[PDB]
Amino acid sequence: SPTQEGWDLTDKATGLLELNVAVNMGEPDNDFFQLRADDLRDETAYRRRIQSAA
Amino acid sequence: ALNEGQIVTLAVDEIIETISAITPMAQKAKKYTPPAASMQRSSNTIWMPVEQE
Repeated sequence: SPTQEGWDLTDKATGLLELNVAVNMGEPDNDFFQLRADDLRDETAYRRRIQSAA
Repeated sequence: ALNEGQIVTLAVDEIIETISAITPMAQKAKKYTPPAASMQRSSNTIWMPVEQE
């Protein structure tokens, strides 16, 4: 708020002002990979990749 | 005589069999299924011992 001095104060009334801040989002973050079905005979690398992605 | 509606019917159970399915050479061949997990890491190659002299 403003503060004002004196007795008269005539024609010197102020208004109200409240400011704002905006919160937004970003883009999604991804781990994205492709595997052929022959690569899933042993799936250990696939699981370890999931853990690395986390 | 009797002029009525006509139909065309297909035999549900009778299939004309053509092309023989003989595989004389493949039945004399041996079949091997190696462990797939190791096959994946071994470039789909496995080594077989030969009987030693």
